[PDB]
Amino acid sequence: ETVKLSVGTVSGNPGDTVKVPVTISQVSTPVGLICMDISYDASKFTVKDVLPNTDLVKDTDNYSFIVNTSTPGKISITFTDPTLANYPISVDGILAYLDFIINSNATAGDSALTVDPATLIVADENDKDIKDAASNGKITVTGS
Amino acid sequence: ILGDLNDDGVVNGRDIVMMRQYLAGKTVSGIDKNALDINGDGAVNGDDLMELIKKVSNN
Ligand SMILES: [Ca+2]
Ligand SMILES: [Ca+2]
Repeated sequence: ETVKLSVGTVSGNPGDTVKVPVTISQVSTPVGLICMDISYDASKFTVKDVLPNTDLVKDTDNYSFIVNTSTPGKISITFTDPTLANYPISVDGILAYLDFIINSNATAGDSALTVDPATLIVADENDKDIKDAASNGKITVTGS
Repeated sequence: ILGDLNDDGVVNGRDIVMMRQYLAGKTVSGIDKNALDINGDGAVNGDDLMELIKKVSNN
């Protein structure tokens, strides 16, 4: 009954892009707000885009999904229901995809994608916090 | 702090929700009325919400 925000695990070689899924699971109370921060190694990876899964994230024309990539090495995702009732997240699924470029200079091996436990916010449509936790992911830089 | 509608010292999604509730007519308890007029034009409206979204998106 703790809702979990999880970052996926992928691999690739320098010059390629990788798509990392961000998943919400163990949903019970329908979710009206998510605020999360994901850190990554900016010396190895460049964020190209952060894209919502519109099967699960509705009303993206009205700023249901706000991405902050103003600072290298940090991605902040904010999910909201602009209608305050009609589009909560009520089932498990993929929230978003992180699209990273693996930089030309990236060395081989594992590199963590870390969710900040202190700034994670998950709340219901009545503005009450929902018991929540995060799970980290990683990008493994490999040969081709 | 403009955009800190709940006066918790940060501007984040909780503040967006509170702005939307206020613009939807809700009596939002704990709202800092002084933080609402983010662009200082005398009115609280959708342009302040857009400025709040821009703060969260770009700051
Ligand atoms: Ca605040
Ligand atoms: Ca105004």
